[PDB]
Formats: sequence, C-alpha cells, structure tokens
Amino acid sequence: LPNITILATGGTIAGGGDSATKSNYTVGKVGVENLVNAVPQLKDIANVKGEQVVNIGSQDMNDNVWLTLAKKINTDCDKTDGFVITHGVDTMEETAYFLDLTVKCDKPVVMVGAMRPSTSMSADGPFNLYNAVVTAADKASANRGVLVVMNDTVLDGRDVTTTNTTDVATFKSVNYGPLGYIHNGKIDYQRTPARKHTSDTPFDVSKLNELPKVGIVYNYANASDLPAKALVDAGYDGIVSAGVGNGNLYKSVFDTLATAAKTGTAVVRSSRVPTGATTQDAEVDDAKYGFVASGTLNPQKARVLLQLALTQTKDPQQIQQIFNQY
Amino acid sequence: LPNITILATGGTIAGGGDSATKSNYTVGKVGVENLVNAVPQLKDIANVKGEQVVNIGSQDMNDNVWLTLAKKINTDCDKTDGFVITHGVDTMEETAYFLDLTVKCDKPVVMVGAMRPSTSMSADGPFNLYNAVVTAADKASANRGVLVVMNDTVLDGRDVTTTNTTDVATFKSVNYGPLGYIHNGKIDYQRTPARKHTSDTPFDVSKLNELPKVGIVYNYANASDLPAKALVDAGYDGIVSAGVGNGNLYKSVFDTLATAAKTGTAVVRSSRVPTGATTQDAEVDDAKYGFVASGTLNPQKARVLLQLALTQTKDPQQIQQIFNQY
Amino acid sequence: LPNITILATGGTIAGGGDSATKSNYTVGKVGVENLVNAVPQLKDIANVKGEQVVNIGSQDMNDNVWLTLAKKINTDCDKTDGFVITHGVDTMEETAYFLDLTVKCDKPVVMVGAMRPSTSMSADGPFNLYNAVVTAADKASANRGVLVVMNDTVLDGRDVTTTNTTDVATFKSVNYGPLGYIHNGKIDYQRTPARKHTSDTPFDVSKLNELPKVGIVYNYANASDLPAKALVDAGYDGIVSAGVGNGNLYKSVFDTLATAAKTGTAVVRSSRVPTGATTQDAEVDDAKYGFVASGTLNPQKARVLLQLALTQTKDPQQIQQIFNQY
Amino acid sequence: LPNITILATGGTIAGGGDSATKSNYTVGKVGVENLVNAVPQLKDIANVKGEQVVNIGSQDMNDNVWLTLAKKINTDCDKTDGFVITHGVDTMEETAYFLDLTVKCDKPVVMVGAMRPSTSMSADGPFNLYNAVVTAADKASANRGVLVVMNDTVLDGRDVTTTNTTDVATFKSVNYGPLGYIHNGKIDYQRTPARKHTSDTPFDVSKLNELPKVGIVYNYANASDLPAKALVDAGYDGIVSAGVGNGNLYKSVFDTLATAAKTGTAVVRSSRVPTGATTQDAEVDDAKYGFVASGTLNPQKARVLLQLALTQTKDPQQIQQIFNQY
Repeated sequence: LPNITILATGGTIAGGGDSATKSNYTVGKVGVENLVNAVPQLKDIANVKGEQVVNIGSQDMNDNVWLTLAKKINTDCDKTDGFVITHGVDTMEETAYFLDLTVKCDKPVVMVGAMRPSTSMSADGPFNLYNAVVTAADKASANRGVLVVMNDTVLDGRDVTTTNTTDVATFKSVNYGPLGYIHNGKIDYQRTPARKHTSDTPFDVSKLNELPKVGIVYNYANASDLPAKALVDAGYDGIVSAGVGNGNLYKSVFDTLATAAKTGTAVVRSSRVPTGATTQDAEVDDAKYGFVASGTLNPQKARVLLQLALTQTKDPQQIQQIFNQY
Repeated sequence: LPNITILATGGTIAGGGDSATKSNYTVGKVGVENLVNAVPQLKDIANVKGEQVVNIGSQDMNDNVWLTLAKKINTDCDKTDGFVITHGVDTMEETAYFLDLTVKCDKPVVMVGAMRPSTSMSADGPFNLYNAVVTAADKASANRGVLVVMNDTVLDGRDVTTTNTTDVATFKSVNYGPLGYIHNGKIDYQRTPARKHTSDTPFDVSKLNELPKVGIVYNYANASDLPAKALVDAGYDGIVSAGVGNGNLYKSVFDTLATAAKTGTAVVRSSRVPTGATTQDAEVDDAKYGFVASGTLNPQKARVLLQLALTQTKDPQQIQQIFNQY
Repeated sequence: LPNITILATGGTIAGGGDSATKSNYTVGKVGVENLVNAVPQLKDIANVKGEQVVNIGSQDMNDNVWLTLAKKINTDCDKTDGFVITHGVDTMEETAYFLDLTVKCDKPVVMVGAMRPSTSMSADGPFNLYNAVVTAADKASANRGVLVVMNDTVLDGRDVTTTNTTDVATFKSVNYGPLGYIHNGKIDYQRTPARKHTSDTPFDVSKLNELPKVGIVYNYANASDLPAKALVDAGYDGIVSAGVGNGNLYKSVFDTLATAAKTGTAVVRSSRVPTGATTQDAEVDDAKYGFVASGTLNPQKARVLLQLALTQTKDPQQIQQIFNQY
Repeated sequence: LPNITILATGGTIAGGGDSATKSNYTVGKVGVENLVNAVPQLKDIANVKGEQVVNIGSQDMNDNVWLTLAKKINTDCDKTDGFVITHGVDTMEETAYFLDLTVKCDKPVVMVGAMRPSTSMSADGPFNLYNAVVTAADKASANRGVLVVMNDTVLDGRDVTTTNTTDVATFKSVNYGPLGYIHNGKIDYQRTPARKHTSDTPFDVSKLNELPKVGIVYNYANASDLPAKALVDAGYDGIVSAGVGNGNLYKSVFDTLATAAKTGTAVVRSSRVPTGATTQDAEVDDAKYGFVASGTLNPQKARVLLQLALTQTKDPQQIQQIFNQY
C-alpha cells in the first residue's frame, strides 16, 4: 500500500459547531489526527501520515502559506508516494492553481475540503478525504498537475472553482469539465489539462521569500475609481480587473488602469462573469494600453498567474504569452 | 394590437463591426428607429414607438441613467401598453433589478440585448427584440416585476444574471430559474418572483437626483485592505463585500469593514461565488459587527438594493429586514 | 411541535451494504422506526410517527403502490399536520408527480430519499430526512403541491427529476427551478408551481383499483417499430414516445403511432432530451395525426398524466387541453 | 487555404418554413449549394466543396447512412484536408459517435447543425457552419476524433449530447466537457478525449453491408415487458436498457433481459438519467446475468458501441472490455 502525506491547513473539513443540526461553526480548533481517525477505512487504501502546516479558515489564506506548501511538497517529494492537502473551500481554487504552477513533484498532489463542518449531520468531509486519498494513491493521477477532489469528482487545479455558497456539490471545472469520476474507490480518467503545469512551468519559488503585490478591483455600474487608485498609490506590481461582460471596465476604472500600465503596473483584464474567456479583439485594444487578457482565468486565478509572471518579467507582451500558455 | 414603447440605451444589440465573421465591435452608432426597421415582423404584433434615452456601452451605466429610466417609465406608464428597453449585456442585471425596485408601472417592462453585433453572422438581436416585444405585448407578463428576455426565455429582474462572457445563452436565473419560455410567439408562464417588486416596494425615486454612494470590494487570498479603506476614507454610505465562499472576508478586509460598520458605513456581505445565498449563522456573527447578509443577491445586485435601502434608513437591522423582503 | 407522518416505501435511504467505503448495496431490509431513531434531532422539530407502506426498490414502483399512497394520504389528511414519504431515487420523480395530481390533502407532502446507503461514509439520508421533516413542518410549504426535498433544496413535484446516476445533488427542477432552499432549518420560498395540482385537478383516484395501460417507446437512429407494435397489439390505452430532439419520431415508429392514434390508442409525443418542451407547431402536425404534445413533461412524467387523463377522456383534443393545464 | 469537403445529410440547417417568425418547418428541400452561398465569408477560410449524400431529417437517420458516410470519408480522406458534415440535431450524437468509432481518416471530421431553420430570424446555421469550417481547417483539430461544433464550441463525438429541445445552446459534453471554444475564428484547445477513437479502434466497416440489430427499451414505474419481448422474439443481436437511476430495471424487464442474455442476446444496461455513469458493483450483479454496464454512454450511444462490438464478438466479458476502452 502506498505512503500518502496529509498536509493540513484548516478549513471547514476541520471546523466545528456545538450542534450537528445548526449551521453555525468556527475553524482552527480541530487537528489532522482527528480527521484521520474519523475515516478508519483509510487503512485499507494507504499508509497515511499527517502534518498540521497551519490551521486556518481559507478566507485567511495568504502568500506565505502558499510558499510554505510549495517548498514543502518540492522538498519532501522523494519521501512519499503522494500528497493530500486539507483546505477550506473559500480559496481552494486559488491555492490549487498556485500549487499547479509551482510544484515540481509530479507525484499526485490532491486538495480536499468539505462544505459541512466535521460536527454536522451527513458531514461530507470523511468520504471526501477517502476519495482524495484514493486519488492520491492512484498511479494514473500522476502528471495531471495539481488536483481538487470533491463530491466524487477529480478536478484540475486551473479550471476548478467553487460555484455555490453552500452546496456539497459546489466544485466544478466550469469551462472544460472534470478529469474523472470516482466510483467504488476507482477512477476512470478521460481528460488531462493541456495547459502547462508543474515541472513544465518556469516558475520556481524555492528561493522566494515573498510574491509580487497584485490586487483585484471589481467593475459594476457607477464604479468608483478609488480602489484602483489606492492600489496604484501603494505601488502595486500588478492589478487584476474583475470586469463586466467580456472583461470590460467602467470608464473611471479604465482611465486609472490605463495610466497605471503606462507607468509599468501590470494590468490584467478578467471578468466577474463566472464562465467563459476574457478575450482579445473584443472592445478593448489591449496592445494599445499595455493590458493583458486573462482568458478563462477568473480574477482570483488571474492574480495567481500574474504574481508568478511578475517574478519573471514586467513586459506586457511577455505576460500575455504567459497567460496564453499556463 | 398593443402600443409598445422601446426605450433605447445602447448595447451590443445596436453595436457593429467591420465584418460579419470577426469578433471586434464598438457600441452606440446605431439608432433606435434603425433597429426597429430591421425587424419588420414587429408590425405583426405591436405598434412600436422608439425613443433614444442614452447611447452607451452598459459598462459605463451609472446612477443618472437609472434615475432617468425609472422616472420616464413611471411618467409614461399611462401612455403605452408596455415597455421594451434595449441595453448592453454587461450590466443588464444591475439595471433590471434597479428598475425592478423603483418602477411603479405594473404594465410589462422588458429588457433585451444581444451578445453578437448587429452586423455579425447569425446575429441574435433581431429575434431577441422580437421576443422582447412578444413578452411586453402579453397581458400575462403584467405584475411579474421587471423582466429580461434573452434566448427565448423570460427571466425575472432579481435573479437574472449573465453566466458566460460570449455565449448567446448567457442570461440565466441561476438560483430560482426562469418564469416562462417563448415558442412560436407565445409564453407558457409557470413561475413569478415572490420577492416584492415595483409597486410593492417603498422605494420612490421620482424626486431624487442622486443615489447613496455604495462601493464593492473583492475578497481573495492575501487581499489588501486598501480598496476598503479608500471607500471608508471617502465617507461612502455603504460597502458591499464580494466575499469568498459563504460571504467570508479576508482578515484585513474584515478589520476595515468591522470599523466602517460602527462608523457610519452600512456593510453588506455578498459573495463572489456565482450562485447561492450569503447566509446568516455561518462563520460571521453579523449582529455583533453590524453587518447585513445579502442572501442570493450577488455583489452588484446587493449594491442596488443597499443604495435604495440607504434612501430610507441607515440602521443595519432595518437594512437587513429590507434584504429579507426585496 | 407539529405532528408529522412518515410513510416509508423503501429506497436507498434505508438500503445498506457490507462496508462504508464500497458502492454495493441491496435496498429494503431497514425499518421505518429504525430510520427515525438514527436521527434523534427530529425530536427538536416534530412528533414523528412512522408507517411502512411497502418496502421495495423504487425501480419496481408500480400503479398499485401509487394508488395505495394517494388513498392513504387522502384518508389520513385530517389526522396529521404533514407527510414525509421515504422513497427510492430511481422513480421518485414519477411517484411525486402522480401524487401531485391525485393528492387532495393541501397539508405539506414531502418526498425524500438518498443517493448513498445508510451504512456509507458521509451518508446523505440523515440530513435529507431532517430537512424533509423541516419542510413538512413549515406552514409556508402548504398549497405548493407535492414536494421533493433533497440536498437542501425544495423542488416541486412536476418539474423535479434526477439528473445524475450517482451524485448526491442529482435532483433538480431542470426547466423552472426550485421553490426554496433550506439553511439552518428554515426555508426562503421564492417560487410556487403555476400548473394546477392536488385539489385543483379533477383526477380522483379514491375508488380506482387500476390505472389505464400506458407504455413508453424510445426513438433513436434505425429504431425498430416492434416495441410500439407490441403495445398496440396488446390494446394499450396510451403510448408515450420518448422522441428525438423536439419530440420527433423515427419513420417506422411514426407509421405505427399514426395508426395507433386513429385506432383507440392515445399517443403523446415527449422527448428523450432531458430539458425543454416537446412543442406543437414544429415538424409534426399533431392535429392531423391525433397526437398530443407533452410540453416539459418528460416521458415517464407524461405517462403519469396520460394515465390520469385516460380516467377522464379518450379524446386527443381534451387530452391535449389536460397537458396544457396540469 | 485548405480544401474542406462538406458532406450534407439534411437536418434543420437545411430546413425551411413559410415565415421567418413562426416555428413551423420541414426538412429535405434545401440543397448544400444554398447553405454554402448563405455563408459568403467561407471563402476567407477554405476552398469549400459540397456533396449532398442524402437529404433527410436526422429523426430518420439509419445504419445505411452511417455506413455510407464512414466509407466515403475513409475513401476520400486523401482528396481533402478536412470534412464538415451537415446533419440534423435530433440524432447528431449518435452519428458523431459511430463515425468516431469507424473513421480511419485522422484529418478533422466535424459535424454541424442548427436548431433554427435556415428561413428563421436569427438563424444559427450560417455562423455554426462557419465555425465548423474553421474547426475543420485548424491543423490542431486532427487526432481528436470526430467532432461536433455548435454554438462556438468544439465537442468530442463520444460525450456530446443534445440537452434541450429548442435551445441554440443545446449541445454539451455533459460528463467531461468540451475540447475548446471558438472565438474570432481561433480555437484554444485545452482537452482531448482519452477514450480510443478512429484509427485506434478495431472496428472496420469497409466491407460491411449491414450492422447487428440492437434495440432500446425504456424503464419506468410499472414498465411493460412487451417491448423487450418483442425485440427478443425477433431475434435481436443486442438490447440496450434505458434504465432508471444507476441503470436499474423494472422487475418484468429484468426477467426478460436476463433470460435473453442466457440464450446469447447481448444486453447492455444504460440509463435514462442524462448524466453520469451506469456503473458495475451497484445493485445489479452483471457477471451473474451476462449483462454489460454502459459507463457514461447514454442508451442511444450504447447502441452504437454495441452494434460495433457485435461485429467482433458475442462474449459479454469481451463486450464489457470494449465498453471500458471505447
């Protein structure tokens, strides 16, 4: 049986409330050992070893946890046959993509969470964790990049997103679909991400102490330019626009971002719209402003790629190419 | 045949490019009478009269245009049998819900646009317009609140949202579903929104020249508090959070908003997740902080209602009751 | 606290296997009182009484069980405040719509099941049951027709259908959407079905020991007419076609059904396509052939209504009017 | 510019009605030349050559058109750079999969249709045909198997299905998602089907005059065994069950099919449920009855694979392996 390492970071999977029945809960007070022991059947599928890396709600996820995780997986790759990472729902799609772009271990790296706390009736965490271990133990899971496993489904860390605030079935790859479905501890893989990941990216965080500063600004009717100005005034290295429609910007926000780009701020147009690509050759002449189009990357995922692009270049043309390859 | 009035605002529905094939287009050099003449079959179902209210990309939609529209529809209600409003796709969901809450005419008010340019191969606007007029001429459309008609579907103004950046089928009511489908010029209506709309709301905009200042801030891993601080420093009447998962807030953003809410800024927790309610009784003690949970209202929709709630009250308990009724 | 009656029929919700991990299970060796005792929090919200009506896999659901249930609910209406019916997932959508059309009690009648066995890791049945009882105890659930409660969602009996073979989130109202979502033991109802149900239908099953014989035939490339002929040769009261696209029929099948419809068999065109209406005024001249178009009723739902329409009339014009009202 | 062959078979794309506005139409009276000339911009992207193979509604698609198409593509492969096939919506998913399994040309083979007739307002056919030619001309489209292009999306012929009776956006790969999206005449491919197709299958129809007889029977509550018996009595080589839930059978239908399998009839369990796999190791002991589980193949697609399997073997174990590889 394979050796699988659980790197725990907190999340609702490690959350608890005083009633099985009421919706209230807190995260940060349930250790990895407790999660493992709630899933006795993991003995049938792997030699599990748990480590508590941090214990936080993923609403508080940050750069330094990202760097710690990537360096730890790259470092320990040779000590184990696979990794499972327990994590909150809220920012799972961001951490999964960061790791997709920075892990050099091509052994399976699987993230898992739960929508219901560990204390609740019909808690989803136990079976999700089981299925994440299944996935991490499956030799066929290697070289697919970093994965999220939730609700009996294996998802690639680039396209995966949380689609509903409360539903146990929330995680979906909303543009290109899942990689495989898990039934009875077996996976029929029918897909693999073509975008370059892991050891095929140039991004190397092994010596990085920090990541370039990238912020996100939202567009809507009568949108204030104040948030965009505040990132510019603080000297942000990059800004991602959560645009309206096909990545469009309220006029105010456009002006501030156009001026920013001319001073060397990287500006990436994404979209608040939950599916579909932010394309070139629509209403914004990106070449003219030095903007980059995000493709199918949503604002939070565009931030991830932008920060990593900014560790290699500040040239908008080269940042567009990165957005076309990763 | 019914008298139907078309109020044009702009949008892709009367936007054009150099060729039928390519995606590039600018919006707002096509006139209202022009759009009509293109769909001569409109004469089979209504006597249409067209007025150009403004001619903009809806990415530059703003409070003034909203107020202009609400007042026009309300003043002209007794002069026609129904209204169609042509509008850009980008912020159609915002304008529809604003009008849903402020329009006092209970004659049908139908919004319509297009995802493909006038000039494009297989342009969707002609048939969209036709179906929008079908809907506005149907007696069964009255008293259902402000409607959006796209892709053969009749969608209520509160739940309707754009789900894809380029797809002709983008507009969906993603939480509660459509009201009716249109086929062969008839509608089988099987649903109506329970939330109070139009003449069942206390919002009265007839004598307002401006709306309260409400801004939106985005949450994500390592989120800066600088956007939120910029809004508080400007003395914004309200701030909506596009939270992560079930409306949660990055720690720094939470600190800044906790302060805003006890300092004269109403704070509404919404979510960047495209479906489902931001709920009470989850991880955030709304009462302690003076926060309001948005329910199914997405951030830009939550802004609409918060602006209007602030015309009536600054008390977060009363604002929450508004978010529970409209 | 309200008196709620649970009528058990079987299903996966009280089905079990040898282990929590593996997918294998048989259905119907768990008792009704057993299921209750497993969810002790039921006592916080109702006084529940349980009766075992039958104990079957719902794949063997039949006309007798339907009639038994309708009559029981109708006779016992005045003796409880609401009903929960535990049932297999496989034909839950059929039974719910039959009861939707025949139940005369306008107290809440809620159906519930489970996609995972009793014995499985992260079993969905306990919380499903809890939420089903929440829904049946809610006064706001009355007069909305027969309901199905699954995965925190309240779904009307006409539109609800199972969309996936294994997913806990399978049950969706795929054309008109849900009625309400349940969170923290409360329901925010925002929709109600317009189609006539329960006491607004003329279908009265109190004195029937059998239902008219209605069969379903499938269409596909090179479809044999032999199934359709077998039903006509047996003198079936009706045949539903699971047509291709918008209810179309393979040529041979069309010939056999054209004949059936002028020869004492009612013929309803439905569709194998999982969403959308089978319409009039498309490629098939329904009036010429004596055919009925099913609208959004899928084949198995169309059977339900056709059986009940045939208790009242054999005239295809009257049957079509039924399909337009219920 | 590449040479692209259009093989036309009829369909709604070649359909017409007397009004742009009314839903009525017929197919079989609009030739390929007419479709080509409706899309002048095809000159910018390919040297197009059209041939009318047949001119029928796809509700009448059959084995002999399938064999004619596959043999024609295999024969003419060296005379052209790609193929587009114009076809009705109704059975497109069946023809696409057949060709996916029998074409040995690894040059792009793309199917295309339209939901609205060529005569209607906002007819979808012209732009769909444009995008199908784009796809067929893209070198990157080779070795992805046979494709369907509809509504700006490239779909693999195995998973692709029509999901709505009337919506222009109906075609979706409902289990594993699309391969790429088309914008401005360019395709970003992010996926390829892992299931073996085209020159990687053993199926060779070059010398076949006919295909084994396979029928489909539907399951529902109180299902008659008469259709299953009628296929058995006629000596059908195979039967596919459109099962309930995870491919379950009403007891009557089970008995007839169990007995059939013991006499050498091939029996494949599929599901009427529109997404998800019909799995082994659920409620049916397939090994015991000599049944085969269809996986994610829906009944009509299981028929296609079954007919082709039956040209190689009648052994159920070997037919299961075929269902696990193709």
